[PDB]
Amino acid sequence: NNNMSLQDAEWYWGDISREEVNEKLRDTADGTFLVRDASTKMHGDYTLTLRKGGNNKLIKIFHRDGKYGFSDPLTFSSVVELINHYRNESLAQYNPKLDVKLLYPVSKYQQDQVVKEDNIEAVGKKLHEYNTQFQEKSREYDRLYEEYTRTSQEIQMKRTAIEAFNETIKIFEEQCQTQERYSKEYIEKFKREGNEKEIQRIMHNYDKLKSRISEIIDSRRRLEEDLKKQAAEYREIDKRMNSIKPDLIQLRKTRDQYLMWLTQKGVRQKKLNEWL
Amino acid sequence: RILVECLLPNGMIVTLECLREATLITIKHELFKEARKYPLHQLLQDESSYIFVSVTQEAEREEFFDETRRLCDLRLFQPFLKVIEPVGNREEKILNREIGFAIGMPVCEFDMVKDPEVQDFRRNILNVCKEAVDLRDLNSPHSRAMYVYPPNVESSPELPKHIYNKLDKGQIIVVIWVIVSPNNDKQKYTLKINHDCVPEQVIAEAIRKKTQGKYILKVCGCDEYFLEKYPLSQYKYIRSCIMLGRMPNLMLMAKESLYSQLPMDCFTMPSYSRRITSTKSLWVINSALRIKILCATYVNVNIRDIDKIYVRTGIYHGGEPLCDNVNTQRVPCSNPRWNEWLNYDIYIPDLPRAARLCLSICSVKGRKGAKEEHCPLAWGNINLFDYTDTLVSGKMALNLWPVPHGLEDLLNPIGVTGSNPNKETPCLELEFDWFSSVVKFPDMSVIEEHANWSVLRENDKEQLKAISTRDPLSEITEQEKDFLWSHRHYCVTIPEILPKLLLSVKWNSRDEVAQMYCLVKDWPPIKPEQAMELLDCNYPDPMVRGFAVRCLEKYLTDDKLSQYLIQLVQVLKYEQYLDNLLVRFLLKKALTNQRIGHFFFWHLKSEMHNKTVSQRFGLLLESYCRACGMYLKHLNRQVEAMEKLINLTDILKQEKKDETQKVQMKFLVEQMRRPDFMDALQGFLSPLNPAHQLGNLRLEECRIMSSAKRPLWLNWENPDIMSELLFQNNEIIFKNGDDLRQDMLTLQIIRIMENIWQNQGLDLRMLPYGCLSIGDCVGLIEVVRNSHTIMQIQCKGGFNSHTLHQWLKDKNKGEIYDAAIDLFTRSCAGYCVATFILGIGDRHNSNIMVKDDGQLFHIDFGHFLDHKKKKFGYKRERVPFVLTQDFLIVISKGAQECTKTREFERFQEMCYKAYLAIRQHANLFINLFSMMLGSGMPELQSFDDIAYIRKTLALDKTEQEALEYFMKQMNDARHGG
Ligand SMILES: Cc1nc(NC(=O)N2CCC[C@H]2C(N)=O)sc1-c1ccnc(C(C)(C)C(F)(F)F)c1
Repeated sequence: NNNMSLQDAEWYWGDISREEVNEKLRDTADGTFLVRDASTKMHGDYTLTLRKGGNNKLIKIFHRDGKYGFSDPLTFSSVVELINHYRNESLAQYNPKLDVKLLYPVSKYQQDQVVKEDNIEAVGKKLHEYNTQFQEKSREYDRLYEEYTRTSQEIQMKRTAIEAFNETIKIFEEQCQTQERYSKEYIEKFKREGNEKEIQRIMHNYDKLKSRISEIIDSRRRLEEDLKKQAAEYREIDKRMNSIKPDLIQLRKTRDQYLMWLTQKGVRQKKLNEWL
Repeated sequence: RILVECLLPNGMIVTLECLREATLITIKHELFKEARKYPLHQLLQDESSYIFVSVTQEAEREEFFDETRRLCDLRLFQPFLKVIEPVGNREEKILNREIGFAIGMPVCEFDMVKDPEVQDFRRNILNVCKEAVDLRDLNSPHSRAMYVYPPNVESSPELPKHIYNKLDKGQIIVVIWVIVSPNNDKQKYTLKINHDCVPEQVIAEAIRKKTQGKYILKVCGCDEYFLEKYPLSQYKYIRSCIMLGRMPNLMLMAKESLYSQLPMDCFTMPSYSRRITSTKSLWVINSALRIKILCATYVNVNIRDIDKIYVRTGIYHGGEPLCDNVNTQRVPCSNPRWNEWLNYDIYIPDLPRAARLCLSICSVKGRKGAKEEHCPLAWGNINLFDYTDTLVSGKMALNLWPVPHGLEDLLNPIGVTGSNPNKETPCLELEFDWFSSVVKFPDMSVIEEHANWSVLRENDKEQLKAISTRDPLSEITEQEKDFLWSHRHYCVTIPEILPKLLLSVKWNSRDEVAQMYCLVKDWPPIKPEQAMELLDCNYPDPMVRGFAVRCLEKYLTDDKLSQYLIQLVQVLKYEQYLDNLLVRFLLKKALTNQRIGHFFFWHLKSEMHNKTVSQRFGLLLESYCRACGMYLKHLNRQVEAMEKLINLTDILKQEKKDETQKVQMKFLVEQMRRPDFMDALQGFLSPLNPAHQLGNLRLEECRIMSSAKRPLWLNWENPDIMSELLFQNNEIIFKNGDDLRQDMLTLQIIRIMENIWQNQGLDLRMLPYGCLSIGDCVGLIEVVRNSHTIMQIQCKGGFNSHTLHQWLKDKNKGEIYDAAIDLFTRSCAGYCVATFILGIGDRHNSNIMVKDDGQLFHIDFGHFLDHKKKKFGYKRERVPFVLTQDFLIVISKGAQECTKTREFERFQEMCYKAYLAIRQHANLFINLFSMMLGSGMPELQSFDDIAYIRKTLALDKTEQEALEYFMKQMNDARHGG
């Protein structure tokens, strides 16, 4: 009584590429599964995709002489009989190192019911509304990203320019040290015999040095202010994108889901892209 | 005309005026006479014993020993100069500035890095540099000659049978130009010689017609030399002339006149080279991998929008989890602190050597029904084993990376390891369980013994063959993997089955792996095309990657290594450590062959803007530039040349993006006219082809192309004496703004396709012109002379579908007209098959351009596959042909009934043969695309994208179905346009 048609089974997903199975089995608990036609397209193979150990194990179903099974002794009369048997029997019987059961089938209806308003007239308007939002979101997202990446460059250039200011300040400071040690007392002070060279020459030089070091020190501080303000703005742009991105993901799924189940399956049209 | 300040060693400051082009010597000499008029001039000394110093834009405390440099080259941060006593090795310091200028970052930076792995690489690689530098000098001056001018030969001595028929009894008519007259008078001879004669016999026979050998043959025009003893038909220049039926021109030069130019190069071991208990094997430890997540320094998320956040981790081994992922409790956004012991089920003794740890910070949105919305905020991997075979332990801090935009997944197992070099990013403190000592991965001695402890004909050899011939990306089922592993001992008889037999091994069990090691140690060597597949992200084991390189070294020819250079560079990023067998192999090659080295350098240099690999490529570039030899001066001249272009181009974008083109062109001509730029853009080798050298710039021809990005058109006179025989000009497009990595891959694939078609017997003549990306969205495009876009022809000839045919007939009218149409067909056929297999779309009358001899080629690839269908989803994939009425009219010689002309059928038949020909070699094209996954191309990020090729080639179906599948495509687009 429990052996129904495979076509009407809620986990047999029909013809889907290996790629399409992957997004549906993404980050799912061990035991998630679904069935589909073999990639070869020779009907009568029905590869089984079983999620175990974070991996998508990919098992094959054989159909020799109108029977089914995993190994050579095919002892099942149909896939639904085979799938149902292992929905309560652990696969360890088939393989000791595959201790799982088919627990969480990826029902085709369970997710398909998410879409509503099957009427094509409503879908045409509903789909167009989501596309305009999605396109606006992507346009807005790109605007921030370029600014975010561009602002990253200005930060890096600013940060390095600070280091160049560190070296220039350090270089000047060492010179002030040598000047005072050498020419402050050893030569001129010993020559303190009424000569005005110290008053004019040495003092005029030293003051000019001091005004130079301070001016460089001042420019570094003014630069640090821009970096601090830029760094904070750099973080803010990160927050805007970190919130925009998750929202933009959901629209993509919803717009696609309508197209898969309303605009293509319900009514096959070349007008599909005309709604947009 | 620039005010400067000099800090004399007597604690003085002197203001001075300088000429922006003034050299250091003139300034140093000029300065001191100014110092005599200051209070403490007596303690001053002569000019000698003093050198200048300043800070560069790169913020380096650089002392300029090489005084000959001038002010503009200085790139000083501010106009201040300090004078001190020169200290240290003057020659060593001068070289370091040369290296730093080439690789774009000061060499002193690598000195600061405290990571022991970085330092060990710097001094351990040098033994590779020494061996190469000694090998080039084994037999001077001969050996040094081949390094500089390596033979540009092909890997196959035997000509294809279709081309051997272009030689009457295999006789080649080669013209030899001897220039011996003192008044530069050129003499030409004509020779008819066998195709298999070595160049010396060509020289030996050449003299007698004029009436060791003392002479060498050079390619007239482009300075490529026939040095090695190879059949004259094997050299790429000679082979090409046969194909094009042109007359090959060569000139005779004396070995002395060439050996003289080769300057002796000395490689000195740098300064850093001289500078400089209880261990438990992994298998003894008995526990489960547990990792503690302490806290995240700071995450940039909004409290209102994000409900909670958590850290998601997994033990990946080359892209596949070794066990179930784990998550941390969801803590509030405002306070990111966890302090939890994540616990994994991977027993410690079973950790594979190449095991990693991928982790991320994801934000749970929820807030609607039961639909959790997860969006990762950062990511970062770390190897669980030290580059010395040591398992990380103790506390750790990690700076995470921005999520690769376009990546919706919650982990990035393919991203590069290590912390984010930037420090203002989310830092996640970890803490690895300490096992009372240092834990080392067991050595091969113990591993082999363990395998021995834990360790019949068959009729089903067909199944092994069936699997081994499958696609690299073909579905592999659990029953097969169990089948393959169960028959591992019999897989040697099919050595190309190794890539499949490796996937069937469960890397999370040391009993399995220990046996795969004892087996890989004896695997029969495999073709280099198959071994290149063992180097992409799917195979991280050191012993597997070590085997692939041993295959590369003893089977990869210098010609093939040049073709697959882009791919081999990329698979460097998949290496977990800095010092690996692949880099030693690649560097050993780049240092014994300047042709490989030139592109080895430029490929790494173009990817220095990417901080993910900036460090490991920068270290590699330094080790190369240190031992490249006399070439470094040539590279610096190129680098300095491109920089002037980039700066000039930028001024026309951020400053002159609005005014009229005439103003732009007039402004451009002035900028080119300045001598400072004028001398930088002259007399340097062309980056696209080192064998070409660019002479004087032609200001009257260089112009701003009016394309989308407004690229730059540059004309350089060929300085060679015999430039007339070969092209007399180099025209290059400099493009700043459009990524050119896709075009390089597209053009590299076309070249590989055409090679396969030639061997098959179809003379489908592709034209894969030269494209090189030098930096970030900046690159050079070679220009094909005497060719026009289809749009130009229609506009110039103005409409009707026959306009293209009329133009082509006029350009070559007479008996040649048959030759043109055949070349148009053969070329047009090749591009229809190629633009379909790779899914290049947007092809229109502006990126299809056709020469005067009838040949047709495609330009402006950019996007490939169906990226334009990924973004704006269009459900099912695939693209139609571009065969238009115009092409059909030309193919069928203008017949009114184009569709079913007699010659059209040969066109379709040869399209079929082309399609099948590529399909049989789909393994190669799959591996080439897979190795480029980490390159960061937006169109190529996951095996999902490469799966598009598996459709167009109909790899899953059978040969008959594929062909019939293809014919459906041709017919659909044929009558559809
Ligand atoms: C290989 C090549 N040859 C060109 N032009 C001539 O060969 N000739 C020959 C005579 C003058 C000129 C002409 N069109 O009459 S353009 C070109 C090319 C290659 C690749 N991309 C491009 C563009 C337009 C996308 C870019 F990048 F430049 F903007 C151009």
